[PDB]
Amino acid sequence: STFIFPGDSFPVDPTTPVKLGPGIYCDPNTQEIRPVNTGVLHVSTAYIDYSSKRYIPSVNDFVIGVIIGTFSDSYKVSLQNFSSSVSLSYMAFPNASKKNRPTLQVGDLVYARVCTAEKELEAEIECFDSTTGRDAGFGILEDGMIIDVNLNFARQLLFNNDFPLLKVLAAHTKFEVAIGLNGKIWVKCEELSNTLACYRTIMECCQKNDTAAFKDIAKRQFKEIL
Amino acid sequence: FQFPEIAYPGKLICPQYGTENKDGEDIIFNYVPGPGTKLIQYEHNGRTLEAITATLVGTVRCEEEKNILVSVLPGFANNLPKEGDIVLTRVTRLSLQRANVEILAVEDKPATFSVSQASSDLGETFRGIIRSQDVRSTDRDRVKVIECFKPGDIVRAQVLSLGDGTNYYLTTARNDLGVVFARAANGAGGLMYATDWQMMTSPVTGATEKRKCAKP
Amino acid sequence: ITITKRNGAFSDSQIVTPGELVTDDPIWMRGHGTYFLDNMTYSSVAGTVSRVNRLLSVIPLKGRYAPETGDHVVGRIAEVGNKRWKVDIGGKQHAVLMLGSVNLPGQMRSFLKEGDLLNAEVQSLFQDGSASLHTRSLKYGKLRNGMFCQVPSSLIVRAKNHTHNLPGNITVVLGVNGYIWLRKTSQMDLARDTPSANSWQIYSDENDPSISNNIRQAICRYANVIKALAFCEIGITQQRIVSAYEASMVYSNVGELIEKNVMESIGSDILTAEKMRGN
Amino acid sequence: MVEKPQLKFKSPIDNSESHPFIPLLKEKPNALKPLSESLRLVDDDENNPSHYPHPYEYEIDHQEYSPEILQIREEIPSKSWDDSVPIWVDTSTELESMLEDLKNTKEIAVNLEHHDYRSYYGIVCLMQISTRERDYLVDTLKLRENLHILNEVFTNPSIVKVFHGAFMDIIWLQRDLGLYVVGLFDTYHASKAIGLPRHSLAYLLENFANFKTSKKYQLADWRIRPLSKPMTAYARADTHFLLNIYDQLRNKLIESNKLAGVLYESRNVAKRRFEYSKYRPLTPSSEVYSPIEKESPWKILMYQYNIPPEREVLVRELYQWRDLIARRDDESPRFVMPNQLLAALVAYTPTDVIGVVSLTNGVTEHVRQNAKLLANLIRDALRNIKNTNSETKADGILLETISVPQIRDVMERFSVLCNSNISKSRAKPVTNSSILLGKILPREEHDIAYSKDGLPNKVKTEDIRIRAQNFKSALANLEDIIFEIEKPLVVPV
RNA sequence: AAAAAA
Ligand SMILES: [Mg+2]
Repeated sequence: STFIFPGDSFPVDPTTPVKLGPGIYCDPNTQEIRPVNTGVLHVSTAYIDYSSKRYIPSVNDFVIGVIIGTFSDSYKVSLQNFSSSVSLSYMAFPNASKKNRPTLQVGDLVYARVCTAEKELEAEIECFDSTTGRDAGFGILEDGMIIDVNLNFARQLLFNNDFPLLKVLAAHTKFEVAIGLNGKIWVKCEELSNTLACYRTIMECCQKNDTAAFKDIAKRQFKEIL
Repeated sequence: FQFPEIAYPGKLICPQYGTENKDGEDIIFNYVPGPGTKLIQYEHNGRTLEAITATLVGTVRCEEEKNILVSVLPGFANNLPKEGDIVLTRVTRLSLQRANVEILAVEDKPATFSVSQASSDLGETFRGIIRSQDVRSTDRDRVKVIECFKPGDIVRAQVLSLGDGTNYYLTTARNDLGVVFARAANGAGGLMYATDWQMMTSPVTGATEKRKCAKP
Repeated sequence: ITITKRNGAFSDSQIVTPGELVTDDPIWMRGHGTYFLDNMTYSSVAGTVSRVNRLLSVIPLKGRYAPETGDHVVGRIAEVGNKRWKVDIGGKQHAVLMLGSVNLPGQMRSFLKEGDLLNAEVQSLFQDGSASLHTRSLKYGKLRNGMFCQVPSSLIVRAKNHTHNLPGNITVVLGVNGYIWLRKTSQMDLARDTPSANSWQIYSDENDPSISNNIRQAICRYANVIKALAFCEIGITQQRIVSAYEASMVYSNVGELIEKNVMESIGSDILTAEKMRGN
Repeated sequence: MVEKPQLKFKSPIDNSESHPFIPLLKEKPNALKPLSESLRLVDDDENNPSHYPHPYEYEIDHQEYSPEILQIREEIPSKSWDDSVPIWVDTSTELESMLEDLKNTKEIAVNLEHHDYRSYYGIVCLMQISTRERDYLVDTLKLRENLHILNEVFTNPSIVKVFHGAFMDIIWLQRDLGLYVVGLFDTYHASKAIGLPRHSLAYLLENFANFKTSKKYQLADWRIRPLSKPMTAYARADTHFLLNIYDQLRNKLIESNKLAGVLYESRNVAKRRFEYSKYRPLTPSSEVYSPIEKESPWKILMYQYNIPPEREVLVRELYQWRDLIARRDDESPRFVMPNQLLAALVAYTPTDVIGVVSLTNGVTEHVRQNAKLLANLIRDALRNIKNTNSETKADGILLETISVPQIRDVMERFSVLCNSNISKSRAKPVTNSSILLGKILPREEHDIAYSKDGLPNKVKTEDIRIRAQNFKSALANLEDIIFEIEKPLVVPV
């Protein structure tokens, strides 16, 4: 693998046009491209994969947020603790209305995507994609349980279909699941013992971080509750 | 003027009312207090008396407008943002429906300016808010605030209404108002200059950012 | 100067206390001072048991003013923000006064500001118990031309009219909240209830330019007797005031009414008079 | 099109407002106070003029609720939505059957439907009443003057009436149908007491019922007969599950001791009295409803569209005429003329019949025929505004009030004041020589420049002066930065 | 310191 360090020279020649991305920084004065994080450089597209527990607002990202406040203009939703609030408009719901407002209390789990996210402006999310049949699991998440994981474990789970988690958990139990890019995973089952079994697995899988240890953990966790 | 030219705080200048004889008719001079003066009450011969008394050390000026105005000019405080004045401000934060700033200097009248000295790391500096509808006369309804102003950019505006005792309400609707001084990437890059009214370019790194520019 | 030196020391009405079971009948409708727990009704405060129709409740021995719709109250502006005014009526919360609930003639601080007293009516009530004030009337507005005095809120009962005219050319404004305002009788005060059977100066801060001493000492004496009736815990009515004002005329100087033995004298005089001619 | 039921009514509409609102109540069942005693008129106060009071005002307050509303009973599940069918009542023969059917019930859920576009006061269209095991849909068009017999059930304190937002329902009941409600329980006010996030009906059918609905047919015309499938679906859905929510909310209130408050606010809703705009109280209240609660309703119209206080006489006549025609042909003021089109008449002011017809998007039917008259009202208003078309003055009368020789007196008393005050001052001259810190503290700023030898050299005070003169001169006039950009797309002449 | 019916 090719490991990258901040401040190091950029291997990619400046001759051929290359689109930017997360992980690299374009100097507003010297106009030189330099890495600002530590990880593996992926060139297809140029970006850097680095370990981070803190999520930042970005366009077209699926996130699971919690309503921390209800205003007259929009909703105040926290995608993560201590981070700045996000603006969820009333018109950001399917079958929107003028006078009539969507029913959401403080503490309700919402599965939405980030539409407009500026660095110097308050981010905004919408409870309907733009668009994928208006139903990618978007909306209020009733009951269930959520778990905090690092951003590395969250993105690989949602995007990569070769990740042996949804594959190994589907065999142990039948359930619906929603994964956000802010390190939040929402899983709901029928019986509470199944949800608890799923929580303990992801908690241990994220800690150990091993692709081939998924089946081993899931086997001993589901047999522990019985 | 038959009245003392130099006046220290507490020095008597002129009584309440005055009159003179000219052209076979009595002309009534009405003395009114002004900046640096204060109408107070004195006692003498067992009888009350009201007279204009200077409260600031400086020279006395008697002027008339289309009545005699008595004011004392020192050798800032008097200058305060009022409806119609032009004010140089700096962007403190950006929201979606508006843009709040802080007042630095105020344009005088016939350029010269009056710099308001205050601590910017406390919040004692006067704060002002520019509404999204007050950005430009062109398309007042839909205006993208991100493509107009920027944190740190200097904006020349004109105050409409003072509102409450917290924030001032400015506007950049006209041509001579808008972002004056700004740099690339929120101040990280080089200096940028105003070319088009809705476009600001930088003749150094070749960077171009969308702002609300004024007329040179 | 008066001193008191003491050494060595520092169809019946049921009295209930917090925690006591008032009744074992779940039929009654739960009111104030009572909480529901397993078909049993327990008292949350200490006072008398009030059984009226289906509604069961407990009346506290002492409590702040409870705002009701239609109450004529006197309040002071506590703060001003946005498009509302928050007035202190001496309740649990600050009453609110909307911009549409006042009279605009042809910068809210130019009308009403912090410190200003006014009389108003409780237009409606919020869910938290807060009151919505309403000043749109010829009988309501900003207060002036007199002096303010405060009595316990439980000493002024509701009435059809709380603005009474009294001998001495002065006018009392008995608020249900206990806040009372005495003032010089104006043109509106003289003929108010009578013509019914027959505007930039309303927010002015300046009093009447000519206040005679005959009215000032009247305002003064009327204040001393009201706080005297309040000292004896006597319910203040328009009749109790007039009687006290006349009963206090046996004292030449007005300042003699500030004494404890004098206040209880005027108070006991009305109690015995209304008892004698009442039976 | 659709024929208005006003012509099909047994009695013609009266938009005269020449007399105070007289209730259409004929029989007064379940009343301990005689009708003749409540048919009188209240004495006129300052704000309240002469008007007929609420008939059941004495019945609503004094009467007691059924002791079974004060106990916590288990919820009663609503009948199956797909299995149960709504019963339509369009004849008096099946109205009597429903009347005796409601008398054997403990509580009923009622909600109304209204249309205010083809009528001035508006007209009650559909009334949906639902019991525990069945639902009803009562037509208030054909059956209108005969619905007064429902007062036996509606004014009975034994039977609990379950409404939602009855603040407008009580008005519509007593106005058109002459119905009154004694023993009301408004679920809306109940939702407020609990602290529910939304006090709407769609939320109660969601959280406490799990029946997803939506606002589709509300402003829609309900006068159309018969009723379609999605309309009758929304019609019955209002009161169907409403009895289920009634129990659930009632249980919430008892355990939280908030039941006394809800029934209190409910009675105040039921005692709401309707009255015309003319004979309305001068003091605005929530106990009396009227179409216009402001003495000058044209005031708020101007401030909304930023109309200056000059064309007020124009917008007044345009408003009064719009109200005159609306009360003539029995139509809504917006149907005669919308506010947006009226604004075009105030802003543009067409002096001819050509400018009146063609404005904005479209023009309605009422102002099209009277467009010639509208051209005259504008010419009359412009004639009126042109018909109507103290600083030193107030001071001058005050200067002649004060004595003129007194000015010479107060000046002489001013001259003798200064000469006897500031003119006398004698003290031995004392040097301002420094005692301690007076030598070093106010020290003038000096600068030094070390040379190659390392010897300190005092910078002249004139040196820094020409430095400022050089800077202020160079900064005042900046050299214009000129930069050229290639433009291969431009061509010469 | 928005809210409910139609
Ligand atoms: Mg309804």
